[PDB]
Amino acid sequence: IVEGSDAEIGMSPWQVMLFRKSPQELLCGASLISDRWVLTAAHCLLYPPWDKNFTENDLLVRIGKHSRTRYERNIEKISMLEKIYIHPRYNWRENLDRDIALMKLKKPVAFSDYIHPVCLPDRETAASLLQAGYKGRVTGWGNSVLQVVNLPIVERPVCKDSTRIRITDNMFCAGYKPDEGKRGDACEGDSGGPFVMKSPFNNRWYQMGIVSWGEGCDRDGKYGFYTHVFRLKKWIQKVIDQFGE
Amino acid sequence: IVEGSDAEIGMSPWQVMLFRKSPQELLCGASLISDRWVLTAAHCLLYPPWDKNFTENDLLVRIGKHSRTRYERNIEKISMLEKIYIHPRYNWRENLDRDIALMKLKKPVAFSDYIHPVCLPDRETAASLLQAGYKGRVTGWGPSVLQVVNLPIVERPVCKDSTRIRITDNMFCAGYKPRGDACEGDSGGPFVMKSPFNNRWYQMGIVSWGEGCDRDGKYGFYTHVFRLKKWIQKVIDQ
Amino acid sequence: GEADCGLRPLFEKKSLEDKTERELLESYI
Amino acid sequence: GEADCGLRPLFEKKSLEDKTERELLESYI
Repeated sequence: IVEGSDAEIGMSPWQVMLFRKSPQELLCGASLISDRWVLTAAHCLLYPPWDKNFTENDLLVRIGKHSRTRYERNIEKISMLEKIYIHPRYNWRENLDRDIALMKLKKPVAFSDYIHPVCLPDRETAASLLQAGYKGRVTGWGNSVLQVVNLPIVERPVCKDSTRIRITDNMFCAGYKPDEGKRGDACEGDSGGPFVMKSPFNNRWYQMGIVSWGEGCDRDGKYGFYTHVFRLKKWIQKVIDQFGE
Repeated sequence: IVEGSDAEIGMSPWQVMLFRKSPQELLCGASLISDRWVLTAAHCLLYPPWDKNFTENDLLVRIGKHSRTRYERNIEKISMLEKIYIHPRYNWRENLDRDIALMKLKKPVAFSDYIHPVCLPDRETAASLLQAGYKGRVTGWGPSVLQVVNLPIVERPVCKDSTRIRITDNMFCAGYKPRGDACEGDSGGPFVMKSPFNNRWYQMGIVSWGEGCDRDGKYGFYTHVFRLKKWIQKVIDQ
Repeated sequence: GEADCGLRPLFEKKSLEDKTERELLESYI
Repeated sequence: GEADCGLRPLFEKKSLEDKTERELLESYI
């Protein structure tokens, strides 16, 4: 995150940090959708060109962390992974189409004031909220506490013209008109993290997207691009129902 | 540049800094090949998706500058651009194939101890020096002074296996296997090699894009200068 | 926790809003 | 191109070598 603001305590309880065990390294952001399931971007786990090829035993996640430098005993929790699931049609050689993955924890995590799951959208929610101009929220680390930025969804024709990458219906893009001031930006480093929106119908937070790649921030590009969560909800539901419990 | 060392005075006299006028800041690196011609990367000037389309009057070039934090009274020079020439086959839509551009200065620049042109390679020099394992030099900025790093050319099959981008014959890659890196910020700057045959420095490449440093990739990719020399000569001759 | 998903213990569950969520609501026009 | 291109005034012309050029020449051998 760049040009963002300090998040308030417990403001993003579904925030998850994906780490490589050795050497210890923060790989990506992720999100909690249940006591045993975490959502992230596939490219965080599988990207051959850069030898990014992990199995469940190479990683771990930390949940409930507000500070990236201070160890919050009794608050933050560590969870090991039981299994990883990558969308069978995930395309990394071309455009990151269907850039999504699920990770099942070895043991259920205990919810608290700092650890709570986010909701996945249904048809009504997606249809009403995923429109140009409507703002969503992205959380990550500045580049010290968790940072936050609110960003407007961009018209699809505009998104397509702002990148050389082929944009599919399983993607959407957001961000400010760079020509309109020092605005916050989601960054490549925020990959895997959630893009959330609060429903005005039931006041619940829904994860509408997953940071797939960012062309602004530390590059001369314009927007951040996201995996369209609702468009892939059938796969998500299929996996949890078949391998959950 | 990442993990490089300070350049000695007059160590890279052909170094050129391409600046924007507003805001006045460094845009890319570049090189001096004659008293009125400067070489750089096409993507530094043109990239439609990001609405990047600089014209001659939007920029300026600084030459003979050792420090980026201070003006060097009797050493550096500044020039405006008369015309910009982007390679007609520049492919930004796919992989930046033929990432090269020529810029003509309005007035010729006087050479000195700190300003001197680099040589462009001939077939013989390119055939003997552009080999895997052989090291080249890249200059750019981090410190306040010009930075330098020496890097080995990587075997072509290995370069291709390190990226999803389609690598053409008009490109080559360099860098150490997973101290010192050339970065995306160094774009447009020269990759030079000293000839053991005549002890002259030759510009073999132009920084096209970097996948390391601020990204989890491996190497830097460069425009193959010799492969595009015919176009360079055509522009200057005509 | 599906039935309770999206409701923050320190905010929604206590009828408190964070510093910028109002910016999101206003954009729904 | 130019008659004396690639010959640095403060080095090759003064029969002086910079601090790291030997590393380059050694890579050729």
